[PDB]
Amino acid sequence: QESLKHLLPDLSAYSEITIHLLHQLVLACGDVSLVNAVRLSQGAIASARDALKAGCPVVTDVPVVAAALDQTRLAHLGCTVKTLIDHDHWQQRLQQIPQGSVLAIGYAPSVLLTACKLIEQQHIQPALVIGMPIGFSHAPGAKRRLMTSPIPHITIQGSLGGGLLAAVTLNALVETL
Amino acid sequence: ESLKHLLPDLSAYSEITIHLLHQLVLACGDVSLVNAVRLSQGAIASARDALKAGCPVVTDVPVVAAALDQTRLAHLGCTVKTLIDDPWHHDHWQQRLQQIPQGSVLAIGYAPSVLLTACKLIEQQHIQPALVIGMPIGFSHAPGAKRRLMTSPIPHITIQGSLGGGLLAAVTLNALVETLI
Repeated sequence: QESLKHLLPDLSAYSEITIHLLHQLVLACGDVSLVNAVRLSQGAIASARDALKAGCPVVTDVPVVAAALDQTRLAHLGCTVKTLIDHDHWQQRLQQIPQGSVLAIGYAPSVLLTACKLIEQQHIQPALVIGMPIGFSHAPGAKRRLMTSPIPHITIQGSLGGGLLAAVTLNALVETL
Repeated sequence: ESLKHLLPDLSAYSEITIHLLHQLVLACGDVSLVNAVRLSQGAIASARDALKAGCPVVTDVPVVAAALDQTRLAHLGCTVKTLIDDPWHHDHWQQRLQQIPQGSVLAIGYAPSVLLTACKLIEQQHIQPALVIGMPIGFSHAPGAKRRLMTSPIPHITIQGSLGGGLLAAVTLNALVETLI
C-alpha cells in the first residue's frame, strides 16, 4: 500500500487547503513528523490567497528559494519574484518591500529576525511571512518571535526548514488557485 | 550563518560529494543527511559520464520530474520521462521499467515497489542503468527495498538512517548536473 493518506495520521481538524500543504511538505523531504511541526496563523490561507490574486510581489531571502518556485504559474497571476541576497545591503531592500507582498525565508534567521523588528515598528507590512530558516543556533528564537507577530505566517517548530520547504509551501498555495 | 560551520568536518570527502550534501541540507534542513546518505563506489563517476553523453532520465512519479532542472538537462540532450502518469495492461509501469534504455538515470522518490522491481531486473541482468537514485517515501516496504539497493551491483545513491525521501531524489540529480555545468 503506497497511499500517502493512509501513511499520515488523520488531519480532520484542518481545511482541505491546509491538508494539501502538509501532504506536499511530506512529499518534499519524506519526514512524516512535519504534519505535527508546521504552524499556521489563523487565516494565513486567506491572506496568502488574497495577495496572490492581486498579483503581489514575492520576495525570497536567497536564490535557491526563488529557483524552486513555480514561476510559470506566478507570472500567470501577475506576481514578480525578487531576491534579497543575489549600500545595496539586503536590509535596504527589505525595508522597501511593498505593502501586501509575500516574504519567503528559507535560509537565514537573521533575515527573519530583522523582518519581525521592522514589522513591530510598522516599517513594512507584508501579506504573509513564510519563516522556515535552516537550524542555525538563533533559528528557534527568530521563529518564536514570528509566532507572536500579528502578520499572518507559516513556520515550523523544531529544526526542519530550508529552500525547498519555503518554496514548496508557496507552490502549494498557488496550486489551489 | 555559514553552512560549513554548522556541519561536521567534511574534508575527508570529495569536492562533488560535499556539494551534493550541502544541497540536500539546504533543501530540507536535516543535518543528519551527512551520515545517512550512502553513495556506491562507482556512483558519481558513472552519473557524470552518462549525463555528459545526454542520457535518458526516468522518474517513478511526476512530482519528481517536475522538481528537476529541465533547462540544464535539455542543454545536455537528456530527455525526461515518467513511469507512472497518475499516482492484461499494455502500458503499466512494470512494462515501461522493463524497456528502460541502457545507461539511463533512474530516480525514485515515491514508490518502494518500483525500486524492488528495478533491483530484481538488475540481478537478472535485464536492465542496466548508469545510476539508480533510490529515495522512496517511508511506506512499509521501503526499508526492504533500500536494503536490496545497497547490495545491488548497479551504481546507486540512497538514504539509510534518516527519513529523507521524495523530492530529495530530484535535488540529488540537480546537484550532479550543476557540477558538470
